[PDB]
Amino acid sequence: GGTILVVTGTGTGVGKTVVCAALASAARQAGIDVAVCKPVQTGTARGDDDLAEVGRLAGVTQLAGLARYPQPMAPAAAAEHAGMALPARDQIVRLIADLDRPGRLTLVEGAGGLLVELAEPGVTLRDVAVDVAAAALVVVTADLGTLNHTKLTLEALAAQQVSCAGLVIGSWPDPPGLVAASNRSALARIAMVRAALPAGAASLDAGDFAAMSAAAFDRNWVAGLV
Amino acid sequence: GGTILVVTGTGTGVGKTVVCAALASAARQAGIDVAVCKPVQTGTARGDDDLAEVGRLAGVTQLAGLARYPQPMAPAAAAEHAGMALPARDQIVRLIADLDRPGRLTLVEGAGGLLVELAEPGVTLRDVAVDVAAAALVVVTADLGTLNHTKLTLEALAAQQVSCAGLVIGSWPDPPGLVAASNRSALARIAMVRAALPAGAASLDAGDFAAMSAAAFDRNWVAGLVG
Repeated sequence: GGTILVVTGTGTGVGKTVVCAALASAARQAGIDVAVCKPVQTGTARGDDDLAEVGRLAGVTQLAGLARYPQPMAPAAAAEHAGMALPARDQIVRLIADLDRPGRLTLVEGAGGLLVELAEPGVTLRDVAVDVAAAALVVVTADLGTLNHTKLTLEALAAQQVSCAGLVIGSWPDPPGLVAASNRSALARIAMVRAALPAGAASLDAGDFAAMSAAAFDRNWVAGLV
Repeated sequence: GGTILVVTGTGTGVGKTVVCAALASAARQAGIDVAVCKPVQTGTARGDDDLAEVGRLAGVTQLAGLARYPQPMAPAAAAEHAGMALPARDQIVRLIADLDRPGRLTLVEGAGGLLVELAEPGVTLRDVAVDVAAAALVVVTADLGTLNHTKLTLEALAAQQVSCAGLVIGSWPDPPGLVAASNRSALARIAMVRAALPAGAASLDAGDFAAMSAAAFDRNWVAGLVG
Protein backbone atom coordinates (compact mmCIF):
# COMPACT_ATOMS: atom_id res chain seq x y z
CA GLY A 1 0.00 0.00 0.00
CA GLY A 2 0.80 3.68 0.13
CA THR A 3 -1.33 6.00 2.25
CA ILE A 4 -5.06 6.55 1.74
CA LEU A 5 -6.45 9.68 3.41
CA VAL A 6 -10.12 10.56 3.39
CA VAL A 7 -10.62 14.34 3.36
CA THR A 8 -14.01 15.17 4.88
CA GLY A 9 -15.66 18.35 6.08
CA THR A 10 -17.90 19.48 8.88
CA GLY A 11 -20.38 20.63 6.24
CA THR A 12 -20.66 21.97 2.75
CA GLY A 13 -18.84 25.00 1.44
CA VAL A 14 -16.03 24.79 4.02
CA GLY A 15 -13.18 24.76 1.48
CA LYS A 16 -12.74 20.97 1.34
CA THR A 17 -11.77 20.85 -2.33
CA VAL A 18 -9.16 23.58 -2.02
CA VAL A 19 -7.83 21.81 1.09
CA CYS A 20 -7.49 18.64 -1.04
CA ALA A 21 -5.68 20.66 -3.68
CA ALA A 22 -3.54 22.34 -1.00
CA LEU A 23 -2.56 19.09 0.72
CA ALA A 24 -1.95 17.60 -2.73
CA SER A 25 0.33 20.46 -3.75
CA ALA A 26 2.22 20.43 -0.46
CA ALA A 27 2.68 16.66 -0.78
CA ARG A 28 3.85 16.85 -4.41
CA GLN A 29 6.42 19.50 -3.50
CA ALA A 30 7.69 17.03 -0.88
CA GLY A 31 8.17 14.51 -3.72
CA ILE A 32 5.18 12.36 -2.71
CA ASP A 33 3.13 11.06 -5.62
CA VAL A 34 -0.46 12.20 -5.15
CA ALA A 35 -3.78 10.96 -6.48
CA VAL A 36 -7.20 12.38 -5.61
CA CYS A 37 -10.39 10.34 -5.75
CA LYS A 38 -13.65 12.28 -5.70
CA PRO A 39 -16.06 9.34 -6.24
CA VAL A 40 -19.26 11.40 -6.39
CA GLN A 41 -19.50 14.96 -7.69
CA THR A 42 -22.61 17.14 -7.63
CA GLY A 43 -23.61 20.58 -8.84
CA THR A 44 -22.08 19.92 -12.25
CA ALA A 45 -24.80 21.68 -14.27
CA ARG A 46 -23.24 24.96 -13.06
CA GLY A 47 -19.61 24.00 -13.69
CA ASP A 48 -18.54 22.30 -10.40
CA ASP A 49 -15.78 19.79 -11.22
CA ASP A 50 -13.75 19.57 -8.02
CA LEU A 51 -11.21 17.16 -9.50
CA ALA A 52 -10.49 19.72 -12.24
CA GLU A 53 -9.99 22.28 -9.46
CA VAL A 54 -7.43 20.01 -7.80
CA GLY A 55 -5.72 19.51 -11.15
CA ARG A 56 -5.60 23.22 -11.91
CA LEU A 57 -4.48 24.21 -8.44
CA ALA A 58 -2.11 21.35 -7.56
CA GLY A 59 -1.26 19.69 -10.89
CA VAL A 60 -2.54 16.24 -9.87
CA THR A 61 -3.15 14.12 -12.94
CA GLN A 62 -4.40 10.97 -11.19
CA LEU A 63 -7.95 12.24 -10.69
CA ALA A 64 -10.49 9.45 -10.29
CA GLY A 65 -14.25 9.71 -10.11
CA LEU A 66 -17.28 7.51 -10.66
CA ALA A 67 -20.35 9.74 -10.83
CA ARG A 68 -21.32 13.32 -11.63
CA TYR A 69 -24.74 14.77 -10.99
CA PRO A 70 -25.97 18.12 -12.35
CA GLN A 71 -28.14 19.26 -9.44
CA PRO A 72 -26.36 21.29 -6.69
CA MET A 73 -27.68 18.96 -3.99
CA ALA A 74 -26.51 16.09 -1.81
CA PRO A 75 -25.50 12.98 -3.86
CA ALA A 76 -28.56 10.92 -2.84
CA ALA A 77 -30.85 13.86 -3.64
CA ALA A 78 -29.21 14.81 -6.94
CA ALA A 79 -29.49 11.13 -7.91
CA GLU A 80 -33.19 11.08 -6.97
CA HIS A 81 -33.79 14.15 -9.14
CA ALA A 82 -31.78 12.56 -11.95
CA GLY A 83 -33.63 9.24 -11.57
CA MET A 84 -30.28 7.42 -11.49
CA ALA A 85 -28.82 5.36 -8.67
CA LEU A 86 -25.61 6.21 -6.82
CA PRO A 87 -22.51 4.07 -7.43
CA ALA A 88 -22.12 0.92 -5.35
CA ARG A 89 -20.05 0.62 -2.18
CA ASP A 90 -17.73 -1.87 -3.94
CA GLN A 91 -17.16 0.53 -6.84
CA ILE A 92 -15.91 3.26 -4.50
CA VAL A 93 -13.68 0.99 -2.42
CA ARG A 94 -12.18 -0.91 -5.36
CA LEU A 95 -11.44 2.32 -7.23
CA ILE A 96 -9.67 3.80 -4.19
CA ALA A 97 -7.79 0.58 -3.33
CA ASP A 98 -6.57 0.37 -6.96
CA LEU A 99 -5.32 3.98 -6.86
CA ASP A 100 -3.18 3.22 -3.84
CA ARG A 101 0.44 2.24 -4.38
CA PRO A 102 3.71 2.55 -2.43
CA GLY A 103 4.93 6.13 -2.22
CA ARG A 104 1.58 7.61 -3.28
CA LEU A 105 -0.69 9.77 -1.14
CA THR A 106 -4.26 8.94 -2.23
CA LEU A 107 -6.71 11.64 -1.18
CA VAL A 108 -10.38 10.68 -1.06
CA GLU A 109 -12.59 13.76 -1.20
CA GLY A 110 -16.10 13.41 0.15
CA ALA A 111 -19.20 15.23 -1.00
CA GLY A 112 -20.27 17.63 1.74
CA GLY A 113 -19.94 16.25 5.25
CA LEU A 114 -18.93 12.92 6.75
CA LEU A 115 -22.35 11.25 6.85
CA VAL A 116 -23.78 12.25 3.44
CA GLU A 117 -24.81 9.20 1.46
CA LEU A 118 -22.15 8.37 -1.14
CA ALA A 119 -23.20 4.93 -2.39
CA GLU A 120 -26.14 2.56 -2.15
CA PRO A 121 -27.52 1.73 0.34
CA GLY A 122 -26.89 4.57 2.79
CA VAL A 123 -23.10 4.15 2.74
CA THR A 124 -20.98 7.13 3.75
CA LEU A 125 -17.41 8.34 3.50
CA ARG A 126 -17.07 6.98 7.05
CA ASP A 127 -17.98 3.50 5.77
CA VAL A 128 -15.47 3.88 2.97
CA ALA A 129 -12.83 5.01 5.46
CA VAL A 130 -13.33 1.78 7.42
CA ASP A 131 -13.24 -0.49 4.37
CA VAL A 132 -9.93 0.99 3.14
CA ALA A 133 -8.50 1.56 6.67
CA ALA A 134 -8.03 5.29 6.10
CA ALA A 135 -7.59 8.09 8.60
CA ALA A 136 -9.73 11.20 8.07
CA LEU A 137 -8.58 14.77 7.62
CA VAL A 138 -11.47 17.06 8.63
CA VAL A 139 -11.93 20.45 6.98
CA VAL A 140 -13.40 22.91 9.48
CA THR A 141 -14.31 26.58 9.40
CA ALA A 142 -13.18 29.27 11.78
CA ASP A 143 -16.69 30.70 12.19
CA LEU A 144 -19.13 30.46 15.07
CA GLY A 145 -20.58 26.96 15.21
CA THR A 146 -17.39 25.21 14.12
CA LEU A 147 -16.63 23.67 17.50
CA ASN A 148 -19.99 21.91 17.80
CA HIS A 149 -19.61 20.81 14.18
CA THR A 150 -16.04 19.64 14.71
CA LYS A 151 -16.84 17.82 17.95
CA LEU A 152 -19.80 16.19 16.17
CA THR A 153 -17.63 15.09 13.28
CA LEU A 154 -14.82 13.67 15.43
CA GLU A 155 -17.35 11.82 17.56
CA ALA A 156 -18.78 10.27 14.38
CA LEU A 157 -15.25 9.37 13.25
CA ALA A 158 -14.41 7.77 16.59
CA ALA A 159 -17.58 5.67 16.88
CA GLN A 160 -16.24 3.58 13.96
CA GLN A 161 -12.58 3.78 15.07
CA VAL A 162 -11.79 5.99 12.09
CA SER A 163 -8.66 7.82 13.11
CA CYS A 164 -8.61 11.61 12.79
CA ALA A 165 -5.66 12.82 10.73
CA GLY A 166 -6.13 16.36 12.06
CA LEU A 167 -8.06 19.47 11.14
CA VAL A 168 -7.61 22.05 8.40
CA ILE A 169 -9.30 25.44 8.60
CA GLY A 170 -10.67 25.84 5.09
CA SER A 171 -10.56 29.64 5.03
CA TRP A 172 -8.69 31.81 7.51
CA PRO A 173 -10.17 35.34 7.40
CA ASP A 174 -8.14 38.54 7.25
CA PRO A 175 -8.08 40.14 9.71
CA PRO A 176 -9.01 37.07 11.82
CA GLY A 177 -11.62 38.48 14.15
CA LEU A 178 -12.22 37.63 17.80
CA VAL A 179 -14.36 34.54 17.12
CA ALA A 180 -12.05 33.22 14.41
CA ALA A 181 -9.12 33.94 16.74
CA SER A 182 -10.76 32.11 19.64
CA ASN A 183 -11.95 29.19 17.52
CA ARG A 184 -8.45 28.55 16.21
CA SER A 185 -7.25 27.99 19.78
CA ALA A 186 -10.35 26.02 20.76
CA LEU A 187 -9.98 23.87 17.63
CA ALA A 188 -6.40 22.94 18.49
CA ARG A 189 -7.49 21.93 21.99
CA ILE A 190 -9.43 19.06 20.41
CA ALA A 191 -7.25 18.05 17.46
CA MET A 192 -4.11 18.99 15.58
CA VAL A 193 -4.63 21.94 13.27
CA ARG A 194 -2.51 20.82 10.32
CA ALA A 195 -3.15 24.10 8.49
CA ALA A 196 -5.25 27.26 8.16
CA LEU A 197 -5.72 28.02 4.48
CA PRO A 198 -5.65 31.80 3.91
CA ALA A 199 -8.94 33.26 2.77
CA GLY A 200 -9.05 33.71 -0.98
CA ALA A 201 -6.53 30.91 -1.73
CA ALA A 202 -8.96 29.42 -4.28
CA SER A 203 -8.27 32.47 -6.51
CA LEU A 204 -4.47 32.02 -6.65
CA ASP A 205 -2.74 30.97 -9.84
CA ALA A 206 -0.96 27.62 -9.79
CA GLY A 207 2.46 28.92 -8.78
CA ASP A 208 1.15 31.13 -6.00
CA PHE A 209 -1.14 28.33 -4.77
CA ALA A 210 1.84 25.98 -4.60
CA ALA A 211 3.77 28.57 -2.56
CA MET A 212 0.79 29.03 -0.25
CA SER A 213 0.25 25.26 0.02
CA ALA A 214 3.88 24.48 0.86
CA ALA A 215 3.85 27.16 3.57
CA ALA A 216 0.48 26.14 5.07
CA PHE A 217 1.44 22.65 6.29
CA ASP A 218 4.27 21.42 8.48
CA ARG A 219 6.97 19.93 6.23
CA ASN A 220 7.70 16.94 8.47
CA TRP A 221 4.04 16.01 8.91
CA VAL A 222 3.44 16.02 5.15
CA ALA A 223 6.46 13.87 4.25
CA GLY A 224 5.62 11.58 7.15
CA LEU A 225 2.29 10.66 5.56
CA VAL A 226 4.09 8.21 3.29
CA GLY B 1 -42.23 15.16 37.65
CA GLY B 2 -43.17 16.92 34.43
CA THR B 3 -41.87 16.81 30.85
CA ILE B 4 -38.42 18.29 30.22
CA LEU B 5 -37.29 18.79 26.62
CA VAL B 6 -33.93 20.16 25.73
CA VAL B 7 -34.19 22.16 22.54
CA THR B 8 -30.95 21.97 20.63
CA GLY B 9 -29.96 22.53 17.03
CA THR B 10 -27.68 21.23 14.35
CA GLY B 11 -25.84 24.53 14.63
CA THR B 12 -26.20 28.13 15.62
CA GLY B 13 -28.57 30.45 13.83
CA VAL B 14 -30.92 27.63 12.77
CA GLY B 15 -33.88 29.15 14.63
CA LYS B 16 -33.82 27.41 18.04
CA THR B 17 -35.32 30.31 20.02
CA VAL B 18 -38.24 30.88 17.63
CA VAL B 19 -38.87 27.12 17.87
CA CYS B 20 -39.09 27.25 21.69
CA ALA B 21 -41.52 30.16 21.49
CA ALA B 22 -43.51 28.35 18.81
CA LEU B 23 -43.68 25.13 20.80
CA ALA B 24 -44.28 27.16 23.95
CA SER B 25 -47.21 28.95 22.31
CA ALA B 26 -48.67 25.72 20.90
CA ALA B 27 -48.50 24.01 24.31
CA ARG B 28 -49.99 26.96 26.23
CA GLN B 29 -52.79 27.15 23.66
CA ALA B 30 -53.25 23.47 24.59
CA GLY B 31 -53.72 24.29 28.27
CA ILE B 32 -50.21 23.01 29.06
CA ASP B 33 -48.19 25.03 31.57
CA VAL B 34 -44.90 25.95 29.86
CA ALA B 35 -41.57 27.01 31.35
CA VAL B 36 -38.53 27.93 29.22
CA CYS B 37 -34.99 27.67 30.54
CA LYS B 38 -31.73 29.11 29.17
CA PRO B 39 -28.76 28.18 31.39
CA VAL B 40 -26.07 29.79 29.20
CA GLN B 41 -26.83 33.02 27.32
CA THR B 42 -24.06 34.85 25.47
CA GLY B 43 -24.15 37.99 23.38
CA THR B 44 -25.79 40.06 26.14
CA ALA B 45 -23.59 43.06 25.18
CA ARG B 46 -25.27 42.78 21.76
CA GLY B 47 -28.74 42.62 23.26
CA ASP B 48 -29.00 38.84 22.84
CA ASP B 49 -31.64 37.55 25.23
CA ASP B 50 -33.41 34.38 24.13
CA LEU B 51 -35.49 34.09 27.29
CA ALA B 52 -36.83 37.58 26.61
CA GLU B 53 -37.47 36.75 22.95
CA VAL B 54 -39.46 33.65 23.92
CA GLY B 55 -41.62 35.62 26.34
CA ARG B 56 -42.11 38.44 23.83
CA LEU B 57 -43.19 35.92 21.20
CA ALA B 58 -45.24 33.35 23.17
CA GLY B 59 -46.13 35.32 26.31
CA VAL B 60 -44.30 32.76 28.43
CA THR B 61 -43.77 34.29 31.85
CA GLN B 62 -41.97 31.40 33.62
CA LEU B 63 -38.48 32.14 32.26
CA ALA B 64 -35.32 30.90 33.95
CA GLY B 65 -31.76 31.94 33.16
CA LEU B 66 -28.48 31.42 34.93
CA ALA B 67 -25.25 32.33 33.12
CA ARG B 68 -25.05 35.52 31.05
CA TYR B 69 -22.02 36.61 29.02
CA PRO B 70 -21.48 39.82 26.97
CA GLN B 71 -19.61 38.61 23.85
CA PRO B 72 -21.54 36.71 21.11
CA MET B 73 -19.15 33.75 21.11
CA ALA B 74 -19.28 30.18 22.32
CA PRO B 75 -19.98 30.13 26.10
CA ALA B 76 -16.43 29.08 26.96
CA ALA B 77 -14.93 31.94 24.96
CA ALA B 78 -17.51 34.43 26.16
CA ALA B 79 -16.65 33.42 29.73
CA GLU B 80 -12.88 33.82 29.21
CA HIS B 81 -13.34 37.22 27.57
CA ALA B 82 -15.44 38.60 30.46
CA GLY B 83 -13.12 37.09 33.07
CA MET B 84 -15.93 34.82 34.22
CA ALA B 85 -16.21 31.04 34.48
CA LEU B 86 -18.91 28.83 33.07
CA PRO B 87 -21.50 27.47 35.52
CA ALA B 88 -21.04 23.97 36.86
CA ARG B 89 -22.97 20.97 35.62
CA ASP B 90 -24.85 20.63 38.90
CA GLN B 91 -25.77 24.35 38.74
CA ILE B 92 -27.39 23.84 35.32
CA VAL B 93 -29.06 20.65 36.51
CA ARG B 94 -30.31 22.37 39.68
CA LEU B 95 -31.78 25.23 37.62
CA ILE B 96 -33.79 22.75 35.50
CA ALA B 97 -34.99 20.44 38.31
CA ASP B 98 -36.33 23.48 40.22
CA LEU B 99 -38.81 24.14 37.36
CA ASP B 100 -39.83 20.53 36.76
CA ARG B 101 -43.44 19.98 37.74
CA PRO B 102 -46.20 17.63 36.54
CA GLY B 103 -48.40 18.97 33.76
CA ARG B 104 -45.64 21.45 32.90
CA LEU B 105 -43.44 21.27 29.81
CA THR B 106 -40.00 22.63 30.76
CA LEU B 107 -38.05 23.60 27.62
CA VAL B 108 -34.24 23.86 28.04
CA GLU B 109 -32.81 25.98 25.24
CA GLY B 110 -29.17 25.29 24.46
CA ALA B 111 -26.40 27.64 23.45
CA GLY B 112 -25.52 26.90 19.83
CA GLY B 113 -25.46 23.21 18.96
CA LEU B 114 -25.63 19.98 20.94
CA LEU B 115 -21.92 19.64 21.71
CA VAL B 116 -21.31 23.28 22.68
CA GLU B 117 -19.49 23.21 26.00
CA LEU B 118 -21.83 24.51 28.68
CA ALA B 119 -19.76 23.80 31.80
CA GLU B 120 -16.34 22.53 32.59
CA PRO B 121 -14.95 20.07 31.55
CA GLY B 122 -16.63 19.44 28.19
CA VAL B 123 -20.07 19.22 29.80
CA THR B 124 -22.60 19.78 27.01
CA LEU B 125 -26.36 19.98 26.73
CA ARG B 126 -26.25 16.25 25.94
CA ASP B 127 -24.89 15.56 29.43
CA VAL B 128 -27.50 17.89 30.93
CA ALA B 129 -30.20 15.94 29.07
CA VAL B 130 -28.88 12.73 30.63
CA ASP B 131 -28.78 14.27 34.12
CA VAL B 132 -32.44 15.30 33.89
CA ALA B 133 -33.71 12.44 31.68
CA ALA B 134 -34.76 14.85 28.94
CA ALA B 135 -35.51 14.13 25.33
CA ALA B 136 -33.89 16.39 22.73
CA LEU B 137 -35.92 18.32 20.20
CA VAL B 138 -33.48 19.11 17.38
CA VAL B 139 -33.88 22.31 15.37
CA VAL B 140 -32.68 21.88 11.77
CA THR B 141 -32.52 23.93 8.57
CA ALA B 142 -33.83 23.08 5.13
CA ASP B 143 -30.53 24.28 3.59
CA LEU B 144 -28.01 21.98 2.05
CA GLY B 145 -25.68 20.36 4.53
CA THR B 146 -28.62 19.78 6.89
CA LEU B 147 -28.95 16.00 6.49
CA ASN B 148 -25.30 15.54 7.47
CA HIS B 149 -25.57 17.98 10.38
CA THR B 150 -28.77 16.33 11.56
CA LYS B 151 -27.42 12.78 11.34
CA LEU B 152 -24.38 13.87 13.32
CA THR B 153 -26.59 15.36 16.03
CA LEU B 154 -28.93 12.36 16.24
CA GLU B 155 -25.88 10.13 16.24
CA ALA B 156 -24.47 12.06 19.20
CA LEU B 157 -27.83 11.92 21.01
CA ALA B 158 -28.18 8.16 20.49
CA ALA B 159 -24.58 7.61 21.64
CA GLN B 160 -25.66 8.79 25.11
CA GLN B 161 -29.13 7.24 24.87
CA VAL B 162 -30.84 10.65 24.83
CA SER B 163 -34.15 10.11 23.10
CA CYS B 164 -34.83 12.29 20.06
CA ALA B 165 -38.20 13.99 20.51
CA GLY B 166 -37.95 14.83 16.80
CA LEU B 167 -36.98 17.65 14.47
CA VAL B 168 -38.24 21.16 13.77
CA ILE B 169 -37.26 22.94 10.56
CA GLY B 170 -36.57 26.40 12.01
CA SER B 171 -37.31 28.29 8.80
CA TRP B 172 -39.47 26.88 6.02
CA PRO B 173 -39.48 28.85 2.76
CA ASP B 174 -42.69 29.86 1.03
CA PRO B 175 -42.51 28.51 -1.61
CA PRO B 176 -39.83 25.82 -1.08
CA GLY B 177 -36.88 25.22 -3.35
CA LEU B 178 -35.93 21.92 -4.94
CA VAL B 179 -33.20 21.69 -2.29
CA ALA B 180 -35.59 22.59 0.54
CA ALA B 181 -38.31 20.15 -0.57
CA SER B 182 -35.75 17.37 -1.05
CA ASN B 183 -34.13 17.87 2.36
CA ARG B 184 -37.50 18.03 4.15
CA SER B 185 -38.56 14.71 2.65
CA ALA B 186 -35.13 13.25 3.50
CA LEU B 187 -35.19 14.77 7.01
CA ALA B 188 -38.59 13.18 7.63
CA ARG B 189 -36.96 9.82 6.92
CA ILE B 190 -34.33 10.44 9.61
CA ALA B 191 -36.73 11.43 12.40
CA MET B 192 -40.23 12.80 12.85
CA VAL B 193 -40.53 16.40 11.61
CA ARG B 194 -42.69 18.00 14.31
CA ALA B 195 -43.04 21.35 12.58
CA ALA B 196 -41.57 23.49 9.84
CA LEU B 197 -41.93 27.07 11.07
CA PRO B 198 -42.73 29.48 8.21
CA ALA B 199 -39.95 31.87 7.27
CA GLY B 200 -40.05 35.15 9.17
CA ALA B 201 -42.05 33.63 12.03
CA ALA B 202 -40.13 35.85 14.44
CA SER B 203 -41.65 39.02 12.88
CA LEU B 204 -45.25 38.12 13.81
CA ASP B 205 -47.25 39.95 16.46
CA ALA B 206 -48.51 37.83 19.35
CA GLY B 207 -51.74 37.13 17.46
CA ASP B 208 -50.25 35.92 14.19
CA PHE B 209 -47.52 34.07 16.09
CA ALA B 210 -50.01 32.17 18.24
CA ALA B 211 -51.95 31.15 15.11
CA MET B 212 -48.74 30.07 13.39
CA SER B 213 -47.61 28.07 16.43
CA ALA B 214 -50.94 26.28 16.67
CA ALA B 215 -50.85 25.40 12.96
CA ALA B 216 -47.16 24.43 12.86
CA PHE B 217 -47.38 21.33 15.09
CA ASP B 218 -49.78 18.42 15.49
CA ARG B 219 -52.28 19.00 18.30
CA ASN B 220 -52.03 15.30 19.21
CA TRP B 221 -48.26 15.42 19.59
CA VAL B 222 -48.21 18.63 21.64
CA ALA B 223 -51.03 17.44 23.91
CA GLY B 224 -49.23 14.09 24.23
CA LEU B 225 -46.02 15.74 25.40
CA VAL B 226 -47.29 15.98 28.95
CA GLY B 227 -49.84 14.07 30.99
